[PDB]
Amino acid sequence: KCRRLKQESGLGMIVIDYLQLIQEVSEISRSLKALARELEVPVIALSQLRPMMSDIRESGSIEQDADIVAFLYEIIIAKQRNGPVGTVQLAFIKEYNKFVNL
Amino acid sequence: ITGIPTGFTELDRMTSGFQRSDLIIVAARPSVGKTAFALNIAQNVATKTNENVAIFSLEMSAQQLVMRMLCAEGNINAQNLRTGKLTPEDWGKLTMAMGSLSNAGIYIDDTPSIRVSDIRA
Amino acid sequence: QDVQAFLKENEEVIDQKMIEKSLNKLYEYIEQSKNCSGYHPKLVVNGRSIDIEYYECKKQQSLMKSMYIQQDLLGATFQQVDISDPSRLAMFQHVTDFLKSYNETGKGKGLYLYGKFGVGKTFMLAAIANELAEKEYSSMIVYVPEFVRELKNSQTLEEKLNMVKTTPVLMLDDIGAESWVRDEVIGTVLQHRMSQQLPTFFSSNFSPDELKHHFTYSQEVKAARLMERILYLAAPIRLDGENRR
Repeated sequence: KCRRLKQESGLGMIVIDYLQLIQEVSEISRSLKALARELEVPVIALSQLRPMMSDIRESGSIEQDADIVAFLYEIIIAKQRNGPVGTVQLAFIKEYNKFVNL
Repeated sequence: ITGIPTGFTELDRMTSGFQRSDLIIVAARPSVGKTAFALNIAQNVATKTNENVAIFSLEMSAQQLVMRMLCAEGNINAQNLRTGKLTPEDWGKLTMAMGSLSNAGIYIDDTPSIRVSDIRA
Repeated sequence: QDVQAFLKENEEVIDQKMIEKSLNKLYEYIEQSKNCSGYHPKLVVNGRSIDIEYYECKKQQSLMKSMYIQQDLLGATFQQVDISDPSRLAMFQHVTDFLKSYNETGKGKGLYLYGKFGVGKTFMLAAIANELAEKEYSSMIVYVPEFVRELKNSQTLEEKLNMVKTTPVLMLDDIGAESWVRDEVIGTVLQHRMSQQLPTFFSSNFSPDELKHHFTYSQEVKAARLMERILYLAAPIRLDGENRR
């Protein structure tokens, strides 16, 4: 539903929910690594592991099969290959389910 | 003092080592700051007291261990220094905090659940 | 330009480094619409960071607001009021002498309007409401009994304890009216600005020796954490003059 939907409707951003179940794990981490030269356009994902750096390096392969590595406990993205090292201070509405520009 | 130090004044107290033939153990509970304490048995024995130490950190990596002692002898852990740039009072609080982070025994090991093998050799 | 204004407004609270830390905020502040075609952006100091809160949109009313009272009987001012006795012989001396010493962050000490009804607790702050009015600052007339009835019982919550704390001129009405549970509303207001500093405002019916038969017991040494912040921001003053009810 990805390569036939690529040449049919659109596809510029693939959007997924969390990782550690969608069926050990260091196996399929690379499966999303071989596409980046095949369909050509940014891919996105969600995962599960404070807010360190080599924690999703334990829940798969991730830090070598998925470039930018963001975290949650201020997104301590202390390792990234699309932008420079930073951390995106984000608050929440707490009812209206909205993310806000600080 | 005989002796090889510990770092703290009231921990170099009853020991004076921390010597080249003994295994030393110190641990905390869920959220008491555990390596936050280990840093300072090594921070001294790296930056100031000049001895080479290889932090083969089982927990933390090597692209994360940097901050907790950019924050220690530097006082820049509220700015916040989890991100970004600096102030007209913080521009160079790191000229000797990340200026004092390689003139030391600092060659960190980052990898997760390793066996005893890729450590000793 | 907005940054300049905010800086001197809260100078006593803000530090040079705070400016460079909140640079992004202050720059975004000035870059966006300062006016509006329903709110306007204003700077507020929150701890060590400066934020941008929105306040609802001669000039004497628009630059003046009130929280939880009616704007019918607040048509009050300085100077012209028929002065009675030592009830107002020394009342229009510390609200006109300092129309330029409400210093942004340079300790501009406050007043505490207590005493008895119909004379003075809230109209001497309605006096500033149409006097500190032409120059373009807001001055919100907060009322107490009307606050903690939606805040003694529980739409959103942690929102209006900050644009009550990110604007230069304020006015509170009736302290001690209706440890405890009146906790995250009025109690915190007194502790904060020993490291920020501006002109503070509270008022009631009960003096500094009477404010405390109603803010409720604990049976202790656990309630005087906010009361050495009145004894060092004014004087034991009341009002006994003329009925205007």
